Amino acid sequence: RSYRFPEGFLWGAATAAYQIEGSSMADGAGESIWDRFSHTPGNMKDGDTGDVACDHYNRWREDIELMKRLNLQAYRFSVSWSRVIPQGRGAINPKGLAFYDRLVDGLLEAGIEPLATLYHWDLPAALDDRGGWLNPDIADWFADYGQVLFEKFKGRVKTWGTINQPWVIVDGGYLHGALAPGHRSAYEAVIAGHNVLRAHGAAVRRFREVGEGQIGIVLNIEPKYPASDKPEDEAARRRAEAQMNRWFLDPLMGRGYPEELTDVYGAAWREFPKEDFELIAEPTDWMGLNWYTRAVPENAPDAWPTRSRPVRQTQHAHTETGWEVYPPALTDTLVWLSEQTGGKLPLMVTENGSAWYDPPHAIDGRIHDPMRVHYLQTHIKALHDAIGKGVDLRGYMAWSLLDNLEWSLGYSKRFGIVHVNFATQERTIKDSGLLYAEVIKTHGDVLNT
Amino acid sequence: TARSYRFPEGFLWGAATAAYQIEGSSMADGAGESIWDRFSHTPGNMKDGDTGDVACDHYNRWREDIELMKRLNLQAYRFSVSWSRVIPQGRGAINPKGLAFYDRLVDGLLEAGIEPLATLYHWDLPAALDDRGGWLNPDIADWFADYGQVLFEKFKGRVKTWGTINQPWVIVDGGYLHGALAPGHRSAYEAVIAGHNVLRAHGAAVRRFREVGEGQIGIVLNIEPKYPASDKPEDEAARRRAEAQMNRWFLDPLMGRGYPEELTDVYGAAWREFPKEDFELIAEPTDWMGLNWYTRAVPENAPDAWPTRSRPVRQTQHAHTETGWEVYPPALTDTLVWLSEQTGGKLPLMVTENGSAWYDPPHAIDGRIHDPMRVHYLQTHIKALHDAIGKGVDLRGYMAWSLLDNLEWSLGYSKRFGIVHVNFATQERTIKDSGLLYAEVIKTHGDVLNT
Ligand SMILES: OC[C@H]1O[C@@H](O)[C@H](O)[C@@H](O)[C@@H]1O
Ligand SMILES: OC[C@H]1O[C@@H](O)[C@H](O)[C@@H](O)[C@@H]1O
Repeated sequence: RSYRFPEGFLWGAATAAYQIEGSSMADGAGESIWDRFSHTPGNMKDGDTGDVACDHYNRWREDIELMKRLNLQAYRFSVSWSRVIPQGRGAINPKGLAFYDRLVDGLLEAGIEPLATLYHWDLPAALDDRGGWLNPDIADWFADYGQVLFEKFKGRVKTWGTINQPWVIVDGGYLHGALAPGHRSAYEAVIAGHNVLRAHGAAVRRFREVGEGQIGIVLNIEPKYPASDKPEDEAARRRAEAQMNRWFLDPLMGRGYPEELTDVYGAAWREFPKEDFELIAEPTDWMGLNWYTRAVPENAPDAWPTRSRPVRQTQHAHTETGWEVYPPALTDTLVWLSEQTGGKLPLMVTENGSAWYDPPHAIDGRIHDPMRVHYLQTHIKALHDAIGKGVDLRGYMAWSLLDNLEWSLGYSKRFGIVHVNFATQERTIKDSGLLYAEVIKTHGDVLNT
Repeated sequence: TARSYRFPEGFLWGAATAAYQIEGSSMADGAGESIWDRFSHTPGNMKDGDTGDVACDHYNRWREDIELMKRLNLQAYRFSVSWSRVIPQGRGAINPKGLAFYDRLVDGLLEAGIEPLATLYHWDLPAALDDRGGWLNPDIADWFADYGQVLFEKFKGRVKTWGTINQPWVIVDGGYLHGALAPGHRSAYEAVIAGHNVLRAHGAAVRRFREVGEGQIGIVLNIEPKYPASDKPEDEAARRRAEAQMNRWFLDPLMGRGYPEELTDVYGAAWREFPKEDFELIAEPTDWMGLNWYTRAVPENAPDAWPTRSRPVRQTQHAHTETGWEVYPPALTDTLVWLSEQTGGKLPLMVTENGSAWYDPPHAIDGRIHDPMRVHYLQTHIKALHDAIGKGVDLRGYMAWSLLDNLEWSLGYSKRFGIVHVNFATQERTIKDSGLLYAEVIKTHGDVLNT
């Protein structure tokens, strides 16, 4: 078997602003929802915050050198809205925007394609105080913010993501409250999901007016497999699938919301103006897939609101975040996504990776992470399998370039292919990163044998 | 001591309720969704899954309840208006059917000889405004003033005593700091901002009342006095933090004293400085002030008890109500003296809520409800009011919380504060022994308490 990838297939690594940057008040940056959330007791594992993180705002030069050592062809990163427009709407902060301006120039100088994400979960607190994703005006606030970046980086950043993972934003931030802004309401979740979709479409429209390049959304899909042949379990599987995988994809594709959501959300479900769905389905140029695992849901009448719960798949390895390792499901998901998007929408895996225990410091200058290595090589082979089945896949970004703050789980969950000692800020390339650099250099051939 | 309890001329006796706790009919006649409609229909938030969807069915049954007021000899009825009934989206269109309910209620009260005492806000923000940030959005002061105007004009000459905000501390401490009440946020950052905007909204409503209203307007504060747990300095510092956060946070800015210095210690990095013009707005002169009072606390140091780092020491020497609150009537006298001092002695006060929760059976027994501890609480706390008047406090009335057993917010129907029992299975009302005594207190203007 040859694992050589297609001509032009793009290899990179990914991060997010709050998870790596630190410097939360630097250069006139505004407060974000995560600045508040992480400083509230009880919310974060071990009381961890992103105040320092990987100190990447100050260490970006060294990190670009690391990218070159890994042979990266692209770097996927998010822009902190609060840095650029501290009050969310109104005055631009030139100092905060300058950080991204120098970063982007550094990447281009290194021969690395900059892939920017507008929103990776760090709403400015000033907009949260005005209702955040619950305020329908956020579509316009978000389009205006996007315009700042589309214009500033015109001709430099050519591949743009609007929203990273609408499901986590809404399920975590509004439905269950495990993530900022920490609300727990089905009523709110329904509305916030709708405004996230509208903001995406408004940003795409603004991009057509002023931008240059290709724009799209980034979704996470967690494929749902049958727990049994019982009808009540199939219904549970459908509910879980509708709420997690189809909630955003169907309206993006012009199919309206899944019918199952009226069952899942009950009296919290709402209907919206027709014109909203035209906005939401504004044509995009590509779509990103964030992918990590599958689930096997069974009926669970007390598991609000989907009334489903995953059955632990004890036959397989599980990561430190408790996610099953099952590479065939990545191939299956790419195939499904290709079917659902009509097969003519270019796809990229914009995040894939795995968390395993690593010590807090390098040992003899190394970090040996054989299960992360195994996950990496088996999932990249699964990608190649998907390409062989007609999926128009154009790139792969490893989550993550660096160990970082895994949101409410804190620094306890390491996804980096490069280790960060959070005490010293020393970076150490892990064995997974060493392998990945060779996958890129050989364009996959290293996996043959 | 030979003690007598006749009250001053014109001292006003009544009972109090709040819209969400009694009305039911949450979607009737064009009413808009409120934050409590959402909160109560979210699993885990309410004891037993109780909601206000029906409550005491007062939206339908209000005429019966007015007859009950008459049997109690009430001179006044303190009630709240549901914002989202009157202005379903919080701003914009006024709902005439929703406003008509309060219109008929006010006329019914006047015809019965009962003074209507209306509260603009008793915790039921329209959900359309919560979706725009609710008390975190500075524009809420203006939205609230516009809502006030609708009522000030509609009831001009009929409702003459007005309350703006019922208990800022409960709204913010419960709704934004700890999340136990709607809208269920848990953030010191948000609590600091919400408290400031609740104050600004009060000030804006008073300014609007000066322009379009007729009568007397004021805010209603809850105070829970904090007493020393020990002689340890760490416990006195804890007492000061608890007292600043609960009792002075709102009162000091209302009186032009700024925020308590202790709040920088309690809220730390969540604390914010605000523009001077805001404090001008907050301190807009009022005509009267309401005190909601139930109990005291004896705080000790508790480093893990966020954010005040204090916790109450159980006072096992005294009775406690079903809500776990100590029964200690001298602290009512003490608080009224303190509040009089801390308002300069020139602001008329009324006790706008006072009362107690005790177990009652779910149905009347031979047409009665015998509630001797609620009777005890009532008569000893009314005496304590009289003691405060004797110390020079300008107290002008007393409203019993509550006219009716009702939905005790997130504690549900399990905590009964009524002087009238409600059988929630049948909607039958039965005046309790506490209500029967109260009726005689009013009739005798206190004299019954002598014997
Ligand atoms: O949970 C692991 C990762 O999941 C991804 O979808 C998110 O975009 C990352 O921010 C996150 O760290
Ligand atoms: O908790 C007992 C009572 O406290 C009062 O201060 C509130 O205004 C009522 O709504 C509540 O039922």
